[PDB]
Amino acid sequence: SELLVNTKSGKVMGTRVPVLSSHISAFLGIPFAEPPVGNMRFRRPEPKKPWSGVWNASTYPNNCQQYVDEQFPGFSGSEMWNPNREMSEDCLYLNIWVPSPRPKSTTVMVWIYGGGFYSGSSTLDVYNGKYLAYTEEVVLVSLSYRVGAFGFLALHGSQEAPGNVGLLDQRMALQWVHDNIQFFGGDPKTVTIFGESAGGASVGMHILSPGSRDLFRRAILQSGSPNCPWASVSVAEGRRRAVELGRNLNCNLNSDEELIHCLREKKPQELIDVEWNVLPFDSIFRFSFVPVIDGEFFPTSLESMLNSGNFKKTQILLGVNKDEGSFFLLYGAPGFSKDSESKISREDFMSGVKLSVPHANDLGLDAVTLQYTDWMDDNNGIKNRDGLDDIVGDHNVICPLMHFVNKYTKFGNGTYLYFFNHRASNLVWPEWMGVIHGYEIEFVFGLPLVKELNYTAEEEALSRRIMHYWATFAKTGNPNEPHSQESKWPLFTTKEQKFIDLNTEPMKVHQRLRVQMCVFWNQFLPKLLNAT
Ligand SMILES: *[C@@H]1O[C@H](CO)[C@@H](O)[C@H](O)[C@H]1NC(C)=O
Ligand SMILES: *[C@@H]1O[C@H](CO)[C@@H](O)[C@H](O)[C@H]1NC(C)=O
Ligand SMILES: C[C@@H](c1cccc(O)c1)N(C)C
Repeated sequence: SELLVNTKSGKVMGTRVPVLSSHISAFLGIPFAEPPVGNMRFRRPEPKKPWSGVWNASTYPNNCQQYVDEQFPGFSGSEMWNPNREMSEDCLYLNIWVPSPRPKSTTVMVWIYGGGFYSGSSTLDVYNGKYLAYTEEVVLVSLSYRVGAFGFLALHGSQEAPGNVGLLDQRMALQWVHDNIQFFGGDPKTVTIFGESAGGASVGMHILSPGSRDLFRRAILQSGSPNCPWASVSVAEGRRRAVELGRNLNCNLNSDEELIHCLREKKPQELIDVEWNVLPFDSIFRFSFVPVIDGEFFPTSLESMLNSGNFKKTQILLGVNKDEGSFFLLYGAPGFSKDSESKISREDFMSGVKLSVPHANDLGLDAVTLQYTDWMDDNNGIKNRDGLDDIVGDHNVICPLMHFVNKYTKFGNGTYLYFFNHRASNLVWPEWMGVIHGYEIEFVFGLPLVKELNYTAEEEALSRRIMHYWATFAKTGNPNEPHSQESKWPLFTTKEQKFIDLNTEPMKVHQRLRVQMCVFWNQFLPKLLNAT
């Protein structure tokens, strides 16, 4: 039966789901690792022991343990990201949407969700891959991994909690796709891993990690790169935060074994309840447990790797949104409210730049402010607000990505860059947040197609363009149709620096995406902070 597939791990029973008045197969909740429960907490992922009998892969699995967002109870704009499945440490599973009839060897796309490495679920609605699988005729796989301390606590040196296990969970899923996607009609030699936010950063991290390069063909990163200031930490920092977490639950801190044991005896929600008390600074866009530069998963500093071309060469398709910062200021910076225009004062503006650039000393905070302030109108609430919005976005998403892309292209086999700047017509967040972090996702997964979602005709059009770009890129290594009569997406070159818009208007090509502010963020401020 089309809904029955035999994989090296065992047989699997899927289900037929309806999609835009048609149907495709869906194998939901396939296990790709042994449940990281019990003494395996913090440990590296172990291969899911094969099973005999048919596995019911007709419904979604549990979502890993994670901090749920209760900032706006009932608000759909914030809960569409909260887990919609019973949380559980036993969450390592993957989902595959398969066209019908089943292909024989089509392009495959594995999706890695975002969430600041402390949250994320493959079962969210905007992550439903039936529309993409169906529309572009591709086998869509969305994996999952351990977020938070559960997947990132890092006591370097120990084998019980080495760290980066979350990324290992990911790789394990990628290996399972390499080894079995063929039985689902997928071409294991044409897998394109794509993610957003922490997911995009992850993608870049597999491109950098030798132990992963061999497991995928192409790569797509959205609103995030491996070198983002929040994506990784040093073993030292990671260790420090581990102890702090332990100290928060009154753990014996005499040895790693003493500490690790204590953390394993704590219920999941106990670690979650104090997770945020470990950060080193009062800051915005910073998460407790994230990938550490251990020397293993990451041979050396991400920068030297980038500089020495020590990374998988291939084609990549990445980009950012116009208002990345807005979401983190609403949640932490003083002055922003979900229900107001959030006009910011010079007092609060300053406080924002403080939270935004946590590692900066006074001179640094000064440089930033000077660089993002209209002194001919230093008291404009809208300016102070948007300026702050920009700061959070450039520093944390746009500029780090631009560094990456600039460093990669110099060794890559093709680079395509996009600047997504269309605000959905159905967005329920305040107008001031603009093109919000993670809202390009819905167009990538073609939600504008299903009418009951209330998108505009053009928005549906946009979705389809994107979906095709992504798919066509995954299949070929280029987002463009071989011979076409409509708009070429220029290749990004270290010389031209060309890039494109992604909105409901006629796409237009541009150059040097936010160079100005990124020469400051990537080249100046660093020098500044180091000299001082
Ligand atoms: C799992 O499969 C069983 C029969 O094999 C089916 O009745 C059930 O709906 C599926 N998922 C559920 C409800 O747990
Ligand atoms: C990609 O690699 C192929 C073969 O190695 C080469 O012919 C082509 O010019 C490369 N393209 C880019 C953009 O580097
Ligand atoms: C909170 C989170 C987020 C919020 C909204 C959409 C996303 O994809 C991710 N950041 C921190 C990674």
